[PDB]
Amino acid sequence: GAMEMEYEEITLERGNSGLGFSIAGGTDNPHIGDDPSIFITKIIPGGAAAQDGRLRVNDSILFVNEVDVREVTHSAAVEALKEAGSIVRLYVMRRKPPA
Amino acid sequence: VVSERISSV
Repeated sequence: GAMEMEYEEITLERGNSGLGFSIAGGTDNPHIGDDPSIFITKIIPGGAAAQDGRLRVNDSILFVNEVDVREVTHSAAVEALKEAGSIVRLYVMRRKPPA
Repeated sequence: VVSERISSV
């Protein structure tokens, strides 16, 4: 109707345990019953993105590296996080509060 | 749920 959205850009360094989260998404592989976009469902209590970075399960990814993850496979969204070498740059989507 | 896997970075 009359309700609009607000976007956030975060920069992370590649973790010793494997960052401190897990990602559900695909073009050929589903989550709910045949999915187009990549969404959050698993968070770790002692990782690098939960304590040092500032990412929550309710934040959801559109773009990774400044690269197009809106229409890709599961292995094609993990190879943007494992191949960058030491520095990974993520773009998230969240709805506007009344106060 | 029905078709998932999840275990990623």
